[PDB]
Amino acid sequence: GDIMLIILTGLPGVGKSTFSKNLAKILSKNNIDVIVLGSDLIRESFPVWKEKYEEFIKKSTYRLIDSALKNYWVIVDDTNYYNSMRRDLINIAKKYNKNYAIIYLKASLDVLIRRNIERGEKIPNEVIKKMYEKFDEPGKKYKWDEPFLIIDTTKDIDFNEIAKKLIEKSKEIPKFNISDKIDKETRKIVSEYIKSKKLDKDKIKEVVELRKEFLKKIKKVDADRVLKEFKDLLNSY
Amino acid sequence: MGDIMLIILTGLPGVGKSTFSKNLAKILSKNNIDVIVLGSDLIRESFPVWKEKYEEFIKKSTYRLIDSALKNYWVIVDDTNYYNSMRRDLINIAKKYNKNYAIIYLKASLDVLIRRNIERGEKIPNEVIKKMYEKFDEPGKKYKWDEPFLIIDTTKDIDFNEIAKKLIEKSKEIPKFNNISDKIDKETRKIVSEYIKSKKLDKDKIKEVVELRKEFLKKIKDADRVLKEFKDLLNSY
Repeated sequence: GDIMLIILTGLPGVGKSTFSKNLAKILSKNNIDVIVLGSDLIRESFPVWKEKYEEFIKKSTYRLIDSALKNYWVIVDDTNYYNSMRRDLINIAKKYNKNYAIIYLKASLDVLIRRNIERGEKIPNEVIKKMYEKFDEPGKKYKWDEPFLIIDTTKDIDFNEIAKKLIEKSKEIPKFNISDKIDKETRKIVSEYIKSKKLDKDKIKEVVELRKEFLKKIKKVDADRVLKEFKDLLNSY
Repeated sequence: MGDIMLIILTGLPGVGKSTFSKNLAKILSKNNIDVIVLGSDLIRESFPVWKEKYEEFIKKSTYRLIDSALKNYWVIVDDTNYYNSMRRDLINIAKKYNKNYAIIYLKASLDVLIRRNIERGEKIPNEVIKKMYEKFDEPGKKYKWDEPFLIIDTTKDIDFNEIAKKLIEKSKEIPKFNNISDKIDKETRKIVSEYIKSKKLDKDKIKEVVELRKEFLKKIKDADRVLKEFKDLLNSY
């Protein structure tokens, strides 16, 4: 065949966008029509963040991918923290019978951190640390979730060999959560609050731990009201 | 508490549409309006290279984004919108969901456009900006539906409280409502611009190519056939 979906996954700061641009270039250098899409395209088109935009950001991103994927290779440049997000993207490929490859980028928690620091700490370092401790690496649960490539971003990377490999893969016949949303959105709300209320490092820790305690209770439901309650808690606190 | 409005920008490259979009988005979201800025560049620049063949995909996708967004948010459309056919299409999306719209024409003198272009690296040859300035028809020239809500001289200061105020008044009121020639006029310019650049053409060579273009549009008055032949023409020339 000749159209393929490339799904990136890995923590913020790990180098997913830089990778996407290098990959896209080498692919295009080989006459491959490819587009890089990720949720930030849509999310950052708003002047502000608000929890309620997320639904339309999610859906718009999938709409773009779905639609792009009939004509072009697509590199998805998102965190894709949860295996259910990776499932969603895979089902897009399934729908049109396109091949896919999950490419897992990784780095030491120390590298991610300084990257964040270099980025202006728009995401709080403590959130990233929290994110890292809690990241289940892809395919530790589902066959279909297994990375085609694991790539160490603090080691040299061979985009030719990657291209060459993806292109062979493309010509093969493809073979084929509410709690995720509360986890994802409460993290985001926390981040927003922290930078908006320009919290100090002691309030930062307290708030991250507030979330922790609060999630413990919620496991032991309706996503939407759970998130509203969470904002109230943050306020009350 | 209020209603939804389509905001259509128009005006030559370098006029400031993009910086205006953010200031406007910023001030409307301070009045608690939900607003998103959408431009064709969001999709176009998601490709690693430009190809004329992507343009139908870029256009459609931008329309689908705008269309979906107008069901929940104000939209500011950040594009050139050089052709009144284009502003019509945008308007039909507002017509589709019965929303108000407001066309906002940003203007400036040639010399300023040229400086802004030079100031951004001349990613578009000055000669194309110049030709675009001579040939631009400013809106409302022919239809009532096409007249600017605001004309904005980006060379003087902008009172954004004043603009938001009238747009909010406008949103509350009750609403009242050849493509192939433009597509050919459009793509041959984009092509002409890609050639100068990629082949580092010199000054007089650039002048030649421009006159070449208008001589070609003379004669030809099927879009993809004509675009391929224009392409053959450039190369042989």
